[PDB]
Amino acid sequence: QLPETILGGLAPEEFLANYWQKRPLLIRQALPGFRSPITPEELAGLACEEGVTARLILEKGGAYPWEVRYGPFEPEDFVALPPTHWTLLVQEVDRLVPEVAALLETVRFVPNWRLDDIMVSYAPEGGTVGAHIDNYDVFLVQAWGRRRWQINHRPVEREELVPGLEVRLLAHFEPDAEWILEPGDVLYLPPRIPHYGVALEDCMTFSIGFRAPDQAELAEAMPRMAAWLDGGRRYADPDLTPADEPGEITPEALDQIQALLRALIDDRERLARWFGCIITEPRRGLPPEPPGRPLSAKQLHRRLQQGATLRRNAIPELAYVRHADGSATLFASGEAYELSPELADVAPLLTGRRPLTAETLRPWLERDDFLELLQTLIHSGILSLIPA
Amino acid sequence: QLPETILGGLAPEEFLANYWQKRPLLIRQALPGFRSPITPEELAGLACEEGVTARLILEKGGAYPWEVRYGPFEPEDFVALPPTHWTLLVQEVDRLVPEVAALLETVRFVPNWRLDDIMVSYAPEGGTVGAHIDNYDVFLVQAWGRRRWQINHRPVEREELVPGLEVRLLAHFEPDAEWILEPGDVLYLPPRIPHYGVALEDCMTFSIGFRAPDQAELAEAMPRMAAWLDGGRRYADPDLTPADEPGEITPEALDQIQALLRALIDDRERLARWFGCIITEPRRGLPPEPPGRPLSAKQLHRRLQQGATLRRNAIPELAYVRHADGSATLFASGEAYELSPELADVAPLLTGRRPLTAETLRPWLERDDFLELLQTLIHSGILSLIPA
Ligand SMILES: O=C(O)CNC(=O)c1nc(Cl)c2ccccc2c1O
Ligand SMILES: O=C(O)CNC(=O)c1nc(Cl)c2ccccc2c1O
Ligand SMILES: [Mn+2]
Repeated sequence: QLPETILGGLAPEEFLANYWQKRPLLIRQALPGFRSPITPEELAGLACEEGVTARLILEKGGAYPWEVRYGPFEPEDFVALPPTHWTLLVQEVDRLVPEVAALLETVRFVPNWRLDDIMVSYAPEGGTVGAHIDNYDVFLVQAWGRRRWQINHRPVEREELVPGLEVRLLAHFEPDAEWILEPGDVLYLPPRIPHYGVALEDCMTFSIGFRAPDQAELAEAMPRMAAWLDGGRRYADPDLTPADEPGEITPEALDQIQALLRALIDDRERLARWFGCIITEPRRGLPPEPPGRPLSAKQLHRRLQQGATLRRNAIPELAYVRHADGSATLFASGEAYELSPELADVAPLLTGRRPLTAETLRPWLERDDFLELLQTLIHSGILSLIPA
Repeated sequence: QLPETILGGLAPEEFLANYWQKRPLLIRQALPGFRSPITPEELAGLACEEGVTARLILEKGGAYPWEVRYGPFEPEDFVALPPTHWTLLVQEVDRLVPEVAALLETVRFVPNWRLDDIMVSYAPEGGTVGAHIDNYDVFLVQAWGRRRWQINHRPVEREELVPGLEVRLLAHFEPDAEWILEPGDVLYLPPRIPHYGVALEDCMTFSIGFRAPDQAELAEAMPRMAAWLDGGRRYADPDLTPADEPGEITPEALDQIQALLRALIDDRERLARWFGCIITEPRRGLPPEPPGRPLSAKQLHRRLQQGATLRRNAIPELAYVRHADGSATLFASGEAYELSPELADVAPLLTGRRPLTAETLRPWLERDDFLELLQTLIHSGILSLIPA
């Protein structure tokens, strides 16, 4: 009961060509009839569950203006809140609530790894986070109540911030466009577009967020390259001449260091595996949860061909890569699974849009090595087995 | 007390040309009349200190064959050891005992960053660590007693080890050369030469060890690069097309990822800083230590003119690089200190083999910029101030 995409009457090819990472776009009634599958009471319910990232922001009513209280929480923390001018933000709700993750099937024109999470916000009247920017694309989805969004179509290069407030707040903000959003309305913002939303009543917002790695993150992820190396090439200086100045890291020495790192980076087989892992790795505290009990290959096959379904639990943490051999590597929550060329074409399937069923899986379902793979993915918590 | 180099009759030019990282060399009486500056009980005392890396290896007479016991120890651990066939090994003794670090100024024809540490080992009769190979250059300095070294001139491409011992022991070892070393004798081995050293009496050996980073290590030190990025360039796909298969990490995407990483390696000044910091960073758990009291620039200047000398506490952790604009960066125990072009020539001096006196520092002492630098270097325990 959800449309093929979140773009209304706009085709993805046209949207990507004229708006993606360029300029904001206001889709009216992207999701006709869409109401939040989760309620404010349930959201506050998730905010208490351990391993969850949650923030409470009060523009006023706290000890000081713009106070930020962090999770985890206790049930008592919420009842003693002012009637208005606060807001609750919970991250990776798509990981916790399958019904929310369903929404993620409307943004499959973007590749999986560019997907991050769906954070859900609740806010009584007047609740806000304040005028701010983000370094990532976002689909702002109204799921309850109404929100007044003010934005500036001009992206900001330098972030002029308010001092000492422990929340990224824009000192000077000049809106050129104001909008009132009802449930089903969708506001797309490219990176660095300043936006200021305010709740006109008890409302909820679903923020579909994307991710783009900067150099700093990629550098921090590089120690994982060591996993596939087995040491690798070693610095060698057999043609060493006596050091004029022993403390000098010579230009010839820096040359060889550059060479060693390049050979590392320029190996595409090696680089693909590294990136596939570090980009699907869980970013916060919610890894995949293994099932209750073990499951035999024959039982899976049986249960599967009786109409059972396989569900993807974390699409943003699901990706793959093809190699020159015809082989492929599958990526699920930071881990790599090697696929022979015989199996290489299940990767597009398991990570793609298509429903996982007996009909859909018929081609490989009688191969032993393919059932072992499903068994592994089910036991890891990557795929959930769903009865009919 | 010590010669200019550890090569005796040989010239640094010849050695590096004909032996360094190629052929083993036995230099007899390379250090004439050199006995160890510390005793086995002094060494046992070091092995008891917090943060030190020490090993106790019993070939026999232990709980089982080739038992290894790891420090830090306590004095009790040395009382009930067997009469024979065991060894104590302590790492980074040069950073603990100044008189041992004095040995390091016989190897200054090799650059500083290529130096690792001096490992001191004690053994009664028969004591050894077994036949093994090492991935690094080493000068094996006999500091007390007699030791019988057996080696083999052909390096090992693939090391076949004895299974499950917690010590890396060669299964097959056939020596084609043998010597018995007396105090002052020095044996140089290039990387991956199988050697087997057995003590013929109470023994002390000083292993001057070098370091050469492989690709695995460089990948591991990469996160430090994030210090200078302030974020860096971010991945961007404005001209993205609708994904035929959303789970695929496309070559176009991997190309941009490859570009973002190569930007870090190909910017030479920025790489020079990263490498300087990660190669002078302390390898293990021995933090450089401060002085008992703080010294003003005036005081520092005063004591220097009154005959005080500056001592380099850790030479292997001292280096510098010159930049294109005449500026330089001084590296010390993993920290980078920027030097203006006018001040860029103190770096050879501070890291070099010259003594650090009022005479040698005469041009620089008048500068406030230089004293300020010396203050922090003393403060952090890179340089120790000593009276005449
Ligand atoms: O040579 C002998 O059998 C007796 N010598 C020693 O026991 C002895 N051994 C060592 Cl390792 C040292 C080591 C340093 C200083 C003196 C030593 C010493 O008298
Ligand atoms: O104490 C005894 O009766 C026997 N002890 C030793 O023989 C012995 N004792 C000590 Cl404290 C050391 C201490 C350091 C190195 C060797 C030692 C050694 O062989
Ligand atoms: Mn935002």
